[PDB]
Amino acid sequence: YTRVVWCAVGPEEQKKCQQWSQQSGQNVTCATASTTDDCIVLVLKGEADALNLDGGYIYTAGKCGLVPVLAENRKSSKHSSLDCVLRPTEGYLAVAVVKKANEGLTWNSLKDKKSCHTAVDRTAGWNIPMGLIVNQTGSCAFDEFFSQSCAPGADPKSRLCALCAGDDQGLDKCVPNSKEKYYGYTGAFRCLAEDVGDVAFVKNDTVWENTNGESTADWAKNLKREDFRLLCLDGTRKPVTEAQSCHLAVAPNHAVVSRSDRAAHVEQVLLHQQALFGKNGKNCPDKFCLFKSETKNLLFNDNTECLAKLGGRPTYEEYLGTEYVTAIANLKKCS
Amino acid sequence: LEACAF
Ligand SMILES: *[C@@H]1O[C@H](CO)[C@@H](O[C@@H]2O[C@H](CO)[C@@H](O)[C@H](O)[C@H]2NC(C)=O)[C@H](O)[C@H]1NC(C)=O
Ligand SMILES: *[C@@H]1O[C@H](CO)[C@@H](O[C@@H]2O[C@H](CO)[C@@H](O)[C@H](O)[C@H]2NC(C)=O)[C@H](O)[C@H]1NC(C)=O
Ligand SMILES: *[C@@H]1O[C@H](CO)[C@@H](O)[C@H](O)[C@H]1NC(C)=O
Ligand SMILES: N=NC(=O)c1ccncc1
Ligand SMILES: [Fe+3]
Ligand SMILES: [Zn+2]
Ligand SMILES: [Zn+2]
Repeated sequence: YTRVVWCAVGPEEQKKCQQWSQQSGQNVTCATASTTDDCIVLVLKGEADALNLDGGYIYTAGKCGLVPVLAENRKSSKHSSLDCVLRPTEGYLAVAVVKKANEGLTWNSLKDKKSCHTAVDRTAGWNIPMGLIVNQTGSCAFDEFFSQSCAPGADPKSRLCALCAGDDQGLDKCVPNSKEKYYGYTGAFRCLAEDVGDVAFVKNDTVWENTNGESTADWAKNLKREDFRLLCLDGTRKPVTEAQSCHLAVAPNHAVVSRSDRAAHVEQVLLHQQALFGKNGKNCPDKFCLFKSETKNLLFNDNTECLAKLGGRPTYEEYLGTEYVTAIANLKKCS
Repeated sequence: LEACAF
């Protein structure tokens, strides 16, 4: 074995990565970059070995020869005697969320409203919704569909960044890392909870984990699920309890990627690392938990039960599924 | 749909 160098995106992932590094006895060390794309560049250069990516990034990195190693696997919906590591991943539900009190709003009245996206180029917050929107409007002007948005990663002086808030000091407005207040699943849902935006494009799981006391964070601790509605593609609205019949698409689970070169070694170390810091892991909660960071989803989504092995040694296209792959392809024609 | 975008 040698060490595995993980790539942390932003200072909060860096700090968490260093805690992990320390606990692993340098078996895992850290490289840090300002963006996911930058981390994908470090891995390509061979300065970093791997990182966990959202589907939209798995596509980007895949075009560059990086490969899926293990996928995030969460609380299995069905009953499974199968170990978490061996269980097939189910994929998460991408949804569009609005305030119940925002009464006139349906999927069909989204034009000129304010939007909250996890980040440009991501599955639930971006590829799915804009793909859908571009298709339905028959126009590639997705930068002008919404009057204003927070879409971390877009031009900071553009409308797509208008609603973004930057860090503590108001710096880094719209950067695609956790320093941006409205970045990622939780940040985009916060953007909605605080009424900065009219709709948030996140995943089903995010609504639940930040409402009804599930989150103690100050902005979320008082949020209640009844106050939110999901927007279905048929123009109707439903309670956040009906994501199964009111989502925009099913999305491929985030997955760890690495140089094909190091795929095997990276997989080795992570299986061992989660046996140590995963859910029910030997040293979690006692010394360190790889899948916790207080609803901030650093390095891995906090709801991750384990990293699962991938059946069929899949290519990035097979991992993502041909439907999602063409979906992304078409949307990129637009740029 | 081919070249690595970097
Ligand atoms: C959407 O998200 C929530 C939370 O991730 C799902 O509920 C978790 O589901 C597990 C297993 O199915 C339960 O054991 C947990 O108690 C639920 N979490 C919470 C915080 O309530 C919910 O099932 C999801 N909905 C769909 C359609 O998948
Ligand atoms: C937007 O529409 C495009 C093209 O109409 C969709 O891409 C097609 O997907 C179907 C269904 O998977 C494939 O059989 C076709 O071969 C694809 N056609 C083209 C032109 O590439 C895409 O599914 C749509 N975008 C989303 C995300 O729904
Ligand atoms: C470090 O890696 C070695 C070699 O695989 C392993 O025996 C040991 O358990 C690891 N230590 C920690 C704390 O990860
Ligand atoms: N990558 N595979 C997935 O996560 C998945 C995609 C679609 N349906 C179920 C699971
Ligand atoms: Fe995602
Ligand atoms: Zn569906
Ligand atoms: Zn295959």
